[PDB]
Amino acid sequence: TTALVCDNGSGLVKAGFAGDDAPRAVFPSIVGRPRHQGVMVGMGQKDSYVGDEAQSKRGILTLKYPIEHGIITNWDDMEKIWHHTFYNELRVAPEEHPTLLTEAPLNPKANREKMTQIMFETFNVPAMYVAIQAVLSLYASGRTTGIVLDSGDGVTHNVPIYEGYALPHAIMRLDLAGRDLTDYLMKILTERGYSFVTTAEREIVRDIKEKLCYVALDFENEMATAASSSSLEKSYELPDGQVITIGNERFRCPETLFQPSFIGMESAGIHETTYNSIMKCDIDIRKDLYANNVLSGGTTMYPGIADRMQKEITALAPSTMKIKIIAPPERKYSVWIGGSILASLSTFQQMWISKQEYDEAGPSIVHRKCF
Amino acid sequence: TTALVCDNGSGLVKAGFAGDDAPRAVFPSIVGRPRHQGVMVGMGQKDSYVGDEAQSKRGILTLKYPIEHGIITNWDDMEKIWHHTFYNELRVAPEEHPTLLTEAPLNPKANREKMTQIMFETFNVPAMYVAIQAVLSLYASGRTTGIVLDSGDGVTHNVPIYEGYALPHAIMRLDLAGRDLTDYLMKILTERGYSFVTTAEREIVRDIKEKLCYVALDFENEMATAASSSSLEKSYELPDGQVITIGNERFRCPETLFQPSFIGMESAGIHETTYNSIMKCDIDIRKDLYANNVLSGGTTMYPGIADRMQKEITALAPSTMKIKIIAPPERKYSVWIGGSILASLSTFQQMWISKQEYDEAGPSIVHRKCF
Amino acid sequence: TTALVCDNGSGLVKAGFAGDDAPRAVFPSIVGRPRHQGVMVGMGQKDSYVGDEAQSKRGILTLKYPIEHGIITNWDDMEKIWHHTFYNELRVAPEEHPTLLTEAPLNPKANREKMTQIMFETFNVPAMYVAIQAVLSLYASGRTTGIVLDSGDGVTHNVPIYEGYALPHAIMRLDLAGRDLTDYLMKILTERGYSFVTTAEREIVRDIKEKLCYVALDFENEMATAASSSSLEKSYELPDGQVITIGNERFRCPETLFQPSFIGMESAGIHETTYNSIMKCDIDIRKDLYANNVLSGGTTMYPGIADRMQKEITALAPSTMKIKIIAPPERKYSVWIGGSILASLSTFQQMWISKQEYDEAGPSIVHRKCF
Amino acid sequence: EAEKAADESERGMKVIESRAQKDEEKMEIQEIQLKEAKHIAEDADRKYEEVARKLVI
Amino acid sequence: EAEKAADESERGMKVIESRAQKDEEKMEIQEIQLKEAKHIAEDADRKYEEVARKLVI
Ligand SMILES: Nc1ncnc2c1ncn2[C@@H]1O[C@H](COP(=O)(O)OP(=O)(O)O)[C@@H](O)[C@H]1O
Ligand SMILES: Nc1ncnc2c1ncn2[C@@H]1O[C@H](COP(=O)(O)OP(=O)(O)O)[C@@H](O)[C@H]1O
Ligand SMILES: Nc1ncnc2c1ncn2[C@@H]1O[C@H](COP(=O)(O)OP(=O)(O)O)[C@@H](O)[C@H]1O
Ligand SMILES: [Mg+2]
Ligand SMILES: [Mg+2]
Ligand SMILES: [Mg+2]
Repeated sequence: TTALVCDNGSGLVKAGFAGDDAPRAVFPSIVGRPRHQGVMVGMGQKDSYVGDEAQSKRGILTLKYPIEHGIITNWDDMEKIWHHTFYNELRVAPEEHPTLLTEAPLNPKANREKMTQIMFETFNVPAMYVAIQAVLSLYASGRTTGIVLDSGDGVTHNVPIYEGYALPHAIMRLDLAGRDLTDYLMKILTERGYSFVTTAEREIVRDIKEKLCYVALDFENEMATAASSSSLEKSYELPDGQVITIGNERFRCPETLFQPSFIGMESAGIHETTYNSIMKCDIDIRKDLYANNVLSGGTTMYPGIADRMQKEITALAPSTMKIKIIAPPERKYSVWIGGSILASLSTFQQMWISKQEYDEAGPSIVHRKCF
Repeated sequence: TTALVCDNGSGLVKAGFAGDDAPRAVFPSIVGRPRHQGVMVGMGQKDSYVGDEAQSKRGILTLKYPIEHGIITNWDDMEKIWHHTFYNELRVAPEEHPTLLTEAPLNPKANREKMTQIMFETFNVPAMYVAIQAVLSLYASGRTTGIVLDSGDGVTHNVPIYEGYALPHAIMRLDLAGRDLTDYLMKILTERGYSFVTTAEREIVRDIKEKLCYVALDFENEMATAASSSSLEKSYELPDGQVITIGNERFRCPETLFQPSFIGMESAGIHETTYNSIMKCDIDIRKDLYANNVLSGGTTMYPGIADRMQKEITALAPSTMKIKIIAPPERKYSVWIGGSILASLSTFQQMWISKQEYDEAGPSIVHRKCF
Repeated sequence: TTALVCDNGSGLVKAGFAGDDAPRAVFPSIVGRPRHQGVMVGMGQKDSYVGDEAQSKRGILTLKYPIEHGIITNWDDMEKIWHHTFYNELRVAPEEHPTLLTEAPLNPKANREKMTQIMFETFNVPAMYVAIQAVLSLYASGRTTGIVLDSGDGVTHNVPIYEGYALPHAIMRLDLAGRDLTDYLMKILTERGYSFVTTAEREIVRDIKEKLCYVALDFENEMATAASSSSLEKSYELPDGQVITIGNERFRCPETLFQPSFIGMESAGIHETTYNSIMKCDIDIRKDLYANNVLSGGTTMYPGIADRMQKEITALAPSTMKIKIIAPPERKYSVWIGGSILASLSTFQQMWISKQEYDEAGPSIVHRKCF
Repeated sequence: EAEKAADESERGMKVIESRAQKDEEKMEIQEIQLKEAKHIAEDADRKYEEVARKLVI
Repeated sequence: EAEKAADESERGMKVIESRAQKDEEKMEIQEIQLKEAKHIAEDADRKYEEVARKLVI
C-alpha cells in the first residue's frame, strides 16, 4: 500500500500521497453557509459549501475558518473539511491508507487527542502519525542542523535543531501571523477611503496583500521617499471595478512582523525572537545555527524579507559571524515536501500508531514515545 | 612482533607502537551521552560518542571523564575508551600484540588488578605490564638519577631515583593537578562577569587556561603591576563571538600550584613538596638530586614555571648547592617516549606477564614479585 | 542615630530600620513605562511608575525587572528604585543614616563597586556596608553552624559555615530560582489552552504559582494518581473570570528544583548540590552540617519541600547519620532579620565604610579587609 | 517605456553583479591578509613576551 | 511583467549598494587594524633586537 500525507495547516489545506514531489490538492480551509433566504424552488441548494467551492459563491456566504491559531475551534467544520479532502479532492478511501498529519508546537494535548480519535473512529484509518511542522520543513530543506522559522497564516514559531537533536527549551512561539497582517491591512486601508468589513471582502484584502505588499529594507528611508515621491503607488482591480491605488500602505502592512507594536502586541519582532532563540541554545552550536537559518511558510514569501532579516540579525549578532539565510522558492509547500520525504522512509514504517495500539491504550497513546 | 604502549593518564589517552619516535594517536579521554531526545528519524544516532568525536558534539552531549584522580571510577567507560583506542585510532587487533601500561604511584591495588583482569579477559592480549609514569619519564630524559615531577591532569607526584634505585619512602603524591586549575579558573572568571557552568564549556575554559595562563616570577610585583597598569590584559575569542578579556586572572590560575590554599587544600606548594622529598632521602645523594630535577606532564608547560620553581627551590636549598631544572620541550609526551624506549629494550622481553602465567597464578600475579 | 537595612533581592525589595522585628516596606522591584499613546490632555501622566504603584496599572504599562540573576543589568532603574525606597516608602532622608546592603555570593566585582559608588555619590550616605545573604540568614536563625540554602527569585546558593568560619571553596551557586519556575509554569500551562505572553500576565502566573503549587513527596506515584483519579484538580479564579483548572502541573512546576533537566539545564537538583557541598568540606564537621541544614529565601515555601529534601538527603547520606532540616515560618524575610540583628551589634559599628575612607581609597576599598 | 526600463534593468543588474563579484574577490583577499596580519601580530607579541621574561630573569 | 522586473532589479541594486557601503567600512577597519598590527610588529622587532643585545651582554 501507499501512505497519505495530509497537512491541515491554517487557511490552506494541502494533501497528497507520500512519495510525490508536490501536493495534489491545495484549497482554502473555509466552510460557508448561505445567509439569505432563497426564492427559487427546485434547485435545492445545499446547506454547507466547503473548500474551494465556497470561494466561487463568496458573495452570498459567511466564510468561517474552523481554526484560529493552530487550535481547532469548530470540530464539525473540521470533519467537513477532512471528508471533502478525502473524497472530493483525492477520491480515495482512507480505509486502506495510513495518514500523516502535521501539527504546530506548543498546543493543547486535547487537540491531538481529538484529532487522533476522529481519524480512528470517523474515517477508520488503519494507522496514523502526528509530526511537528518545523521538523518536516528541515527535512525538505536538505539540512540536518539550523534553526527554522515557520510562519504560516495561523502562528509563527522557531524550532532549533542541531544534528537531529531538538532543543525544546529554546522553542519560541509567536501568535502573529498572516491573518493579523490582513486585519491590520484592513485597519490601515480605511485611512485612505476604502472600507472592507464583510467576511467576503477578507479574501479581497488578502489577495491585495499577496499581490502588492513587500518588506522594506529600511523603514524611515522608505517613508521619507514615499512622502515626496509617488513612484511607490500601484493600482489594483477589484472584482467589480473602481481601481484603488495604495502608496506607503503596501510596505507598512508586513512591517508588523518586525514591529509588532503596530497592532498592540507586547512581544518583539521575528528578527529578535530568532536571535533570542539562538542565544537560548548552548554556546557550542550557535555558529552552526547562525550559518543555517532556514525559512518556511507562506508568510515568509514577501519580497525582500530575507535581506531585511539578514540585516537585522547581522546587526544583533557579533561582527565575526557569517549570517546566511536559506529561502528556497518553494517556502509555502516546504512542510508538505518534508512530510512526503518522512513518510517515504522505510525505517518510519514501525513508528505508525496502529489501530490495535489505539484500541488497547486509548487516545492517550499519542503522547507516548510515538510523539 | 611489536609492542603497544598505551598511556591512559587522565583527560588524554595517547598510544602507539613501541619503537616509534612519537605517539601515533592522541585524543581526549571522554565519553559523551546525548541528553536530548532527537526528532529526526532514520539517522540512527549511537548511544555513546567516545574519543575525539565527542569534542565535535560538545553542544548536545554531556561529558564524563572515566578517570577522576589517577584511579578509574567508571569501568564501562574505560573499556569503551580502550576498545576505541585499539580498533579505530590504531586499527590493530590486540590478539597478537603485547601492551605496556602506565599508572601513578600509590594507587589502590584493586584498580591494577581489575585493569589486568579486563585486559586479559576482554581483549585477550598475549602479555602486558604496568610501569610507573615517572620511571618512564626518567628513561625518556636520558638520565639515571635525579627526581622527576610528573604533574598531569589527574595527580602530581615526585619520585626520587638515584642510580636506578628507587626510594619508595620518599615518594610524595599530591592530588592538585590540571583539572583543579581549570575548575579554579571557572570559579574566578565569574568575578569578571563570565559564567561557565555546563560541562561542555569546561573545555572552552581549559582552552583559555592553556592559551593565556602563565606563571609569574613574583606574585606581589605582578599583582601591583596588573592593578596599576593594563598591559597584561589579553582577549580571547569564544566559539560564538563576544570576545572576552582576562587581566589579573591570567596568572592567578597557575599560582594555585605554589599556593594550594587558594582552593582550600592544606598541603604545601609544589616547590615545598619537592624540597621535602629531596631532604627525605639520604645525605650522600642530595647534591645529585638537586642537580637533576626533571619536569614532565602537561601541567608543567606553563611559560615561566621553570624559572619560578628554580628560584623557590634555590631559596629553600642551601646557597652552596647548584640547582638545575630540566625542562625539555616535549614534557607532555615524555612518559610515552620513555615507555616506548623501555618496551624496545631486549632485556625487558622476559619481564612480560604471559597469559598462561596469569591463568596459573590468578589476577594477583601483578602485585607478586613477578611485577 | 539608626541604620537602614535595604535588601535589593530580585523582584522584591524589602527595607526598614535596624532594630525592628520585620521590614516596614515590601514591594516588587519593577519599573513600568506607558506603552500606549494617551488621549486625555491635562492628565499629568508620569513616564515611569516604580514599586507597588506599577502593580495596580499592569494593564497599561510594560514591566522591566532591573535584576536578571543577582546582577543589576540596568542602573537607571535601580537608581529610581532606591530613590523611591528612600523617599516614599521609608520617607527618611538618607543623608543621616548608615545603609546596609546585601548581595549574592560570587557576584561580579563591578556590580558591587558601582553599587557603592552610586550610594556614596547620589544619595550621599555617611557610611555603608555590603554583606552576604547566607551569613545574615544564619544570624537570623539563631545558629552559628550549618549549611544554609538561600533560594530567592534570582539565584540559589549554598554557603557552609562551621563555628563562624566560612568555607569559600565549598560555595555552590545555581541560577535556577523563582523566575525560571514562573517561566516553566507559563510553558506548561499551554498544555490546556491558557496562553500568558504579556509581562502583565507574568504576575498572574506568579500568583497562581504562589497560591496553588506544591512539592510532591514522590513524582511517579503522584503522576499516576493524577492520571488515574481526579482529586488534585484545583480551580483558580482569574481577575475577570473563566476559572482555570490545574491538574498534575500543580506539582510538576516545582519539580524543576529537583529535576533541572526539565528546563534543559545540565546541573543537578538542589538536593544533590547540597550533598556535593557537604562532601566538599572537611570530614570532622560533616555531622554538624548534616544536623543543621538551614532553609531560607522566598522560593522555599512550597508545601512539602522540607520533607522531600530530607528524604533525598537521607537517601544520599550514610544510614548511621541523622539529617535535620530547619524551616522557620519566616523564611522569606530571614535575610532582613539577620541584617537588622547584625546592624544592631555595637561591635559592628567599627566595620562601617566611612565616606572619608571611600574618598581616600576609591571604589576599590570595598574589596579590602572591610569586605 | 516598459521595455526601455527592462533593458535599463538588465544592463544595470549586469554591471552591479560584475562589481559585486569584484567586491567578493577583494573582500576575500583582504580577509586572508587579515589572517596573516593577525598571525604575525600575535607571533611578535608572544615572542617579545618570552624574550622579556628571559631578560628579567 | 516589465514593471515587476524593474522592481526586483531596483531592489537588487539597492541591496548591493548597501553591501558596497558595508564592505567600505569593512575595508576601513581592516586597513586600520593592518596598519596597527604592522606598527606593533615592527616596534616589537626593534625592541627584540635591543633586548637580544642586552641578553648577550
Ligand atoms: N506571495 C505571498 N506574499 C505574501 N503573503 C503570502 C504570499 N503567499 C501566501 N501568503 C500568505 O500566507 C498564508 C498561507 O499560509 P500557509 O502556508 O497556508 O500557512 P499554514 O501552513 O499554517 O496553513 C496566506 O494567508 C497568505 O496571506
Ligand atoms: N601549555 C599548557 N598550558 C596550560 N595547561 C596545559 C598545557 N599543556 C597541558 N595543559 C593541561 O594539562 C592537562 C593534560 O595533562 P596530561 O599530561 O595529558 O595528563 P594525563 O597524562 O593524566 O592525561 C590538560 O587538562 C591541560 O589543561
Ligand atoms: N508559597 C510560595 N509558592 C511558590 N513560590 C513562592 C512562594 N512564596 C514565595 N515564592 C517565590 O519567591 C520569590 C520571592 O522570594 P524572595 O526571597 O523575595 O527573593 P528576592 O529577595 O530575590 O525577591 C517570588 O518570586 C515567588 O515566586
Ligand atoms: Mg504551515
Ligand atoms: Mg600522565
Ligand atoms: Mg534574597
